[PDB]
Amino acid sequence: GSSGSSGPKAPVTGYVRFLNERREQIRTRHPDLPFPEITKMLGAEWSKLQPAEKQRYLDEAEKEKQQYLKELWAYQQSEAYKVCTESGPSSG
Repeated sequence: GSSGSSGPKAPVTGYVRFLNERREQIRTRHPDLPFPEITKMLGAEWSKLQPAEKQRYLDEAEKEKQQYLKELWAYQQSEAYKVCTESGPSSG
């Protein structure tokens, strides 16, 4: 399999991060509930979350983010980025 395309794979925010893992929990229980049927349920939880989990989740999406960030510019601005099987601009 191949991952990553047209730049770094934008990581899920802190609000979605929790929904990502949870999404599975539901699927197991309601294997019939579609996409726009499972998320609608989790959402409610996010609001009924604790002052320790909700806050953390948001933080967990901070450290990781950085990684992606650098994978957006640190890459775009690199010899490998310019150097390619193309033709045209050649030192004038």
